[PDB]
Amino acid sequence: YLLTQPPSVSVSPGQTASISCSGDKLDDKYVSWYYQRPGQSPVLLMYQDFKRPSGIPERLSGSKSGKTATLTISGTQSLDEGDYYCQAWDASTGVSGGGTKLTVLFGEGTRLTVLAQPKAAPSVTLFPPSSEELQANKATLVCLISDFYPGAVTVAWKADSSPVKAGVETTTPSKQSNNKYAASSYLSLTPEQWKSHKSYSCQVTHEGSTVEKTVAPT
Amino acid sequence: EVQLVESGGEVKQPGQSLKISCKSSGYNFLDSWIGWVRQIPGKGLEWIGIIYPDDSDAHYSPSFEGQVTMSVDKSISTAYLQWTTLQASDTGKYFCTRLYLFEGAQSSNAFDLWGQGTMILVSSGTTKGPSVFPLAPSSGTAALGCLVKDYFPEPVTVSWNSGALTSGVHTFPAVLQSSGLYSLSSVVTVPSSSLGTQTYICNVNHKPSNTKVDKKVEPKS
Amino acid sequence: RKRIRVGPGQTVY
Repeated sequence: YLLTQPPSVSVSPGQTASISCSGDKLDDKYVSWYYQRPGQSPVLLMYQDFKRPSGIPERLSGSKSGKTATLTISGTQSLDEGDYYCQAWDASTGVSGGGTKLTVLFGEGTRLTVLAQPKAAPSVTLFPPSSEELQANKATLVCLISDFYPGAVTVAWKADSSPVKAGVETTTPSKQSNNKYAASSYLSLTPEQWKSHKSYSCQVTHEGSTVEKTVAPT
Repeated sequence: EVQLVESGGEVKQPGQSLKISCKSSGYNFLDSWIGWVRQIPGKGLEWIGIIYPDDSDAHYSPSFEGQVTMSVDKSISTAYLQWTTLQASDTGKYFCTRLYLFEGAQSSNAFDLWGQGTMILVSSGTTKGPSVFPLAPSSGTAALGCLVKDYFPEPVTVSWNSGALTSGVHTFPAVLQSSGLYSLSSVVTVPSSSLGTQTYICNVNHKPSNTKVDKKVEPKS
Repeated sequence: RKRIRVGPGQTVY
């Protein structure tokens, strides 16, 4: 069977966050949870629904109820940000014999945001293709998204008015020196597509609010 | 120091064979299960399988079975994962991990130990330096930067004015393009006053292709 | 030692 988790949960520092993990056999299956900071190896947080392995703080507690397990973090600090995964097992004998076959399953993970600063709307700067790139028969629009918080945005590219999903690439937001986030999005175009539109636009959405820049051929 | 040490990250062409290892110390190797887990960059955790070092009893997840082999060498506290033929979809960072049997009047198991991961990038892409293009002063406070287009493999390092200029610089992480090559940008924030008096050059190094570039960024006359 | 206990009342090995 599969484990369903909320893709993301947001909490103010000092308050309590719950991460849910629903699944059809979870009402006769122990659930464990793992923490993982971007870049590092996962680490065991909890096993057998609610038990903490040595060194995990009381402020963390696991529970289960019906077909839904839960991880609960009280007193959430900034360091708690990161990805949380639940896991359980399956054990069934095949219809034609040969013993119990085990399965290890993981939820898709929940990213936890802890809001340690006020919302900042992004600045958007969009660069047209450079003469140099154009003389090498290429074109790449660059859209840079700066000074935002929290670190989540979605980008939409228009060609004139209509959206373009073709040739788009977008980084996950990373911290700036000033501690607000930044991202970038790229659209690959032919010199022909570039020269032939009235314009292109990169529209960034941050917390329901949009900011967009428009550019045009020289 | 109970721990798991895995082998180095590697780049492979498709079609090639492959064998990564996972080395054990600090506890009794034969007695605990070893599992394998894959993680595609930016994605969740995927179970590959588990193996019992003492007897090589093995459990595999459906979507990996018959594609990958687990094995152990008992004499050297070492577990193995191996591909006879590699695919691009085999890309990811591979974790080995120890399933621990916790005891009580209700025993059970969880993965309490984790190797550091082995980065495995499968790709047809050839090794090469990037093309670099200026991103001329825009918008105070104005932004300028460099677009570092089409290198492989990661990473590249980017400086400014040979490293004299560090304030107001943000070099982004890289995007993998459909073509299988990477590109990123580094950007500098400055006052318009300096623009047209101060000088801005990005110095790019891509060691695998031993390529080095400097590009003067300037505004339009 | 091979014991894997998957949930209440479920043992393999």
